[PDB]
Amino acid sequence: MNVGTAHSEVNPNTRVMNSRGIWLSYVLAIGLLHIVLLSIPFVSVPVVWTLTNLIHNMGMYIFLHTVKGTPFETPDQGKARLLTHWEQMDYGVQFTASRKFLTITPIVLYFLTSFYTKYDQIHFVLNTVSLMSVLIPKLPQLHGVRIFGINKY
Amino acid sequence: RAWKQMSWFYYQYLLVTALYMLEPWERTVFNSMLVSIVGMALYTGYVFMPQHIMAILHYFEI
Amino acid sequence: GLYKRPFNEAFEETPMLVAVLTYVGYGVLTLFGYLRDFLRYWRIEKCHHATEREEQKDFVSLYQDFENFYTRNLYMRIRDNWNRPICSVPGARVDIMERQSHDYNWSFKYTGNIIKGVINMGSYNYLGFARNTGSCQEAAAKVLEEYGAGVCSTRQEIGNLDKHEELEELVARFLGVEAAMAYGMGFATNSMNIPALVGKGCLILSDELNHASLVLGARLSGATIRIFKHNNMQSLEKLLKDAIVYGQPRTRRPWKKILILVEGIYSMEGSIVRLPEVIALKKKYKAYLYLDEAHSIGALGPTGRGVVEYFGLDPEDVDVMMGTFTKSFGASGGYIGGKKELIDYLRTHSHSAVYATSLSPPVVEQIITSMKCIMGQDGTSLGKECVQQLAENTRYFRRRLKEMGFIIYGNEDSPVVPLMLYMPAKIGAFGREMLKRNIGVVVVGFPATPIIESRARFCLSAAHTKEILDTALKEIDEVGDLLQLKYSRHRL
Amino acid sequence: LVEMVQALYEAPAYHLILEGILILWIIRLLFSKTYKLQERSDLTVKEKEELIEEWQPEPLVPPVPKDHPALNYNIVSGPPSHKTVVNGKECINFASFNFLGLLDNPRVKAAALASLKKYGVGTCGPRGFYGTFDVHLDLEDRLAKFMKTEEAIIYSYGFATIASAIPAYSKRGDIVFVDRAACFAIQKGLQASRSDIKLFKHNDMADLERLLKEQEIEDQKNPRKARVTRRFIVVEGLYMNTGTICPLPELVKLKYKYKARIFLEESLSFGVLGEHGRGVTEHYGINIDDIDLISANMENALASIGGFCCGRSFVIDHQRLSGQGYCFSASLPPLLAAAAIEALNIMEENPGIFAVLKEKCGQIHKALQGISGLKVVGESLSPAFHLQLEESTGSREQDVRLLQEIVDQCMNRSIALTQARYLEKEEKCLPPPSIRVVVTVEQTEEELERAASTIKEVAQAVLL
Amino acid sequence: LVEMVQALYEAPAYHLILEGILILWIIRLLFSKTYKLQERSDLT
Repeated sequence: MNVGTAHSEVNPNTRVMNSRGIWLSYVLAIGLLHIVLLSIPFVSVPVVWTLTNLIHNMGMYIFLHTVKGTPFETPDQGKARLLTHWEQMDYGVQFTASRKFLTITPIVLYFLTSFYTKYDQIHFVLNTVSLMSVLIPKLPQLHGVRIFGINKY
Repeated sequence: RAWKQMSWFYYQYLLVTALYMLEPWERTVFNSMLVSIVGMALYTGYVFMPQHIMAILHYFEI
Repeated sequence: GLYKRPFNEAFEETPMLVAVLTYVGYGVLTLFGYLRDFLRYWRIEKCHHATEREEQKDFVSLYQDFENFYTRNLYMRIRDNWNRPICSVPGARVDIMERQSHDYNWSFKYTGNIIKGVINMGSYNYLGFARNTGSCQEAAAKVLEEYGAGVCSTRQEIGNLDKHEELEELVARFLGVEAAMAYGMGFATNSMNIPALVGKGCLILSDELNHASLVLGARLSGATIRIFKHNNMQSLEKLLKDAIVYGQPRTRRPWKKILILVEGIYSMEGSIVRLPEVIALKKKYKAYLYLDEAHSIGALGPTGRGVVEYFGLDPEDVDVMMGTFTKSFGASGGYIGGKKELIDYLRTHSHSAVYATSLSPPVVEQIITSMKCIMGQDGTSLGKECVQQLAENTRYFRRRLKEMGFIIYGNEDSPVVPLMLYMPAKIGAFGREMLKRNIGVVVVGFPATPIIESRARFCLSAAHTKEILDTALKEIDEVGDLLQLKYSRHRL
Repeated sequence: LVEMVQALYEAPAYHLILEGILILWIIRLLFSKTYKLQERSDLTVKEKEELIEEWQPEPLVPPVPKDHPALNYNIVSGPPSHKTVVNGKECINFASFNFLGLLDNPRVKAAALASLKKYGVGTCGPRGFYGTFDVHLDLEDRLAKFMKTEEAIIYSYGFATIASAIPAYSKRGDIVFVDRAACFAIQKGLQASRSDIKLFKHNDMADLERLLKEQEIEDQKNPRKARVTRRFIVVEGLYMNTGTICPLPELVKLKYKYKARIFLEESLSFGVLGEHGRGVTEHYGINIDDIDLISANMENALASIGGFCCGRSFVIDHQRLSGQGYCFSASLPPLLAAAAIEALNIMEENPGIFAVLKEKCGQIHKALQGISGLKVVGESLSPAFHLQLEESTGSREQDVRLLQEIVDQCMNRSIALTQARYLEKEEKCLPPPSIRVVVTVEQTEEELERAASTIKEVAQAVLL
Repeated sequence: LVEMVQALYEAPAYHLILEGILILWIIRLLFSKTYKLQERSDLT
């Protein structure tokens, strides 16, 4: 369908994270990923937890801070052809329940995966690097800024 | 009667998992991944997890 | 705002599990779309798409590929629901040419046979004026023989005729306003008359579910646009208060004007605007009202005078009354009604008044004949039975559908009936299974709507007999059992 | 410095992390550009209500003078055709854009009547929802075959054709090089899209070259942005405001030299120019494939309501899903489409009527030359041209009044003329007031000579 | 409870300092009631 047939909003994308049941689906997706990773027979539990953390963080980074634009043609004439999804969310309003939830969840996952890996240092460096790679773009300061001009266009 | 019910349940699985609109080979890919995951999960459950759920399943069957 | 009649509407929220399954389906479709894009990128699979000519490979690519994502991956899979050619008058029964595709909907080819006697729930003929054999068609043929089809000049130039003046007088009498003007397109009405009324430095408070014509008309003018929630009088009042109090954003000056854009009946939602509240707030805060009556000008009201007749309000309260003859009267056109000074200023300073051709002569005759039939000037009891029949059909259809366990949006008196499917695959499934049972419906998917809310809209008519409604209801119930579309907690 | 590093390495971890957070605090303070006063004041409710009651809105419509000429509309008591009746006076039509004279062709009326009996008047829906008839597909195929292009799309309103075709392809951040004297439809199309508009002089390829070279320099400044910016050149085949043709070959060469696509508007030239009436492309012989998109309307030459855009499938297939006037509006009534198809058949049958129109335009253009107070603006091949004031007064109102006086005197002399109308405030480049003259294959030579004599005498009398 | 306390006591100190500052960051996020519009406007 065409954008605007049943709703006046020029950019539906901005609201996809405020819909009914998106949070529970996201949490259940994380849970299903963890179950699938635990399913592997020859892999130890700390490795399973660190794999869960790394995979979830990489996917979240790709979907929220890398892919820019919209998957559908929008009738505001390409205003967001350069913005990523995190910048598009809620039309740039910086603090909102959705953004708070999306920032909080990786930290809780980090606590859990740190405890279940018995605080091993080799796992610690990877988990902290991944958590920082996710949490750094979430800052309001890094809104519409690209370091060394990567992913500008 | 049973075969019709199984066909209807497969139809509902297709509608829910959005495989209805996908091409046949995409359905094959998704089904193969799903069956592989389920089988490997059951093998891991048998090897490591205690077979207490096995006794419950046997009692339910009996 | 006082309601002389009860105002009942029900927008039931989606079941939770249904939402979870909807997101599962959309995630699967997104992942397989990414896979297909990667396969086509390395030319591993041949793509059935047109490409730019060899001389222009140096040029910057015309389209951005990511914008077409949902076109290639989701829309193409169920493209056969939409753009269905027909070969008959769009009455209660329409004849659909049949087509088949062996390239998974990338290319279509027409089989020889045509499907006949399809119950038509997609067309807009609320009062059933779409008849190839009737008095209106005789008058249209009589005018077509003499005046010819089409006028070749603008209204301000020699293109003005007597037929247009007669139609304008008739419309002015019909609505009850002092004067009215008629345009050749319903879209053009808004797009070329909203910029004239309001310019830069003014405020346009727009509803959350306005048509694309109203949004485009607001965007063309330089006015500031703010959006309030759909029929949320608290939100409208809050925006009015803040706009009056805080003034313009950059420089705190009072606004030159405040204009409120609303519609009579919203098509996809099915709700009716809370007119008394809007009028009360408009009077209280000294704003102006633009009322789009495309859907409510023929369907609503004891005599089909509009939505103001339905609510019992005074037509002099609404400042601008836009309307369209396409839906109810069965002929393409548009109009704006209001006070005489408004109409004179629009006749002088309107884009379509100066730069675009006026209406066709046979079409204005069809409009005149249909509107005279509704007025009762003909003297026949026909045209008054149509409104009663449409009201009865709406009551029967809505009640029977609600008592089967479906979810239905909108007011109890709105002819448009949205039925909720909630899932992407169920859109295509419902469309195909309904056509297989000889019923034509309109299904609406994600990018148009919210993500969880995918629907199918039924447009009732006064041409629908009771047997047709019973057949449609039985088939709808069978398909609802087949696809498990009954998501209503209260009834089943 | 090595001893300092060793001592730091021997230091505990908490001390170092505290010093690090202190350094971060120092950076935050040094970059705290904003200065705050801790002064917050909130309006009192009484003051808010006072502001609410004080404000008074402007009237919706400004008071209009009663002297506006456009307020008086000409009332035609019958079909607009040759030997019409304007304002109750019988006149010969020199004002309506009906070049080929197909408005009153009995075959067109018969086809329209047959399709009216078959389908009715209304379509009752968009093209997506049961609003597509077989006549629409037949008309699209007929247009595609006639114009020697792969695909065509039809809109139900002429203005919407280009006003919705242009924004579909041009987005924010792009560059559009549009002629200065372009109709209001193109101006509104360019306003709907948010791209950057560059205006060049009417039919000056020097200015086009200069602007293209400036854009090339700006591209050399930043290659990354220049990789994702598209360039369009929007021109009209036979201009409405000026009545002059455009130089296609130079435009095509500049296209292939500077990588910028071409959008052509052919509202006036669609059915009047070229041996077979295929537009300015046939008149110049330029290949049809060079021009990306060609728009026109079926209202002037074909005598029916609507419009269309034609081209290759690559460009056309986008408008079906991105055109506003197409996606969100009802489809063309079947009788108008049948009339358009019958007119296309008549045009394809005998192609000598284009030659007849050419020779009559030549005769009238030659005869009109010699007015003391009026100058002819246009070209010999144009069917519609302007008569402007040779000596312009100080103000526009007096010019309009003199032209209207001439028009009324001509109307009382059995010649029906109209004056070109514009929105004074909105038009970018506002043309001078002028009397519009339109030539039709219906008008014979003798009527052309008589009209020339009449306008000549009336201009001589009024201007003196 | 007790087992969790013992496991935390067996963790390195810098790890627990990092976790503490992360908890403070979470508290700041929860209590950041103001929704800054994040917009800049300059007069013409």
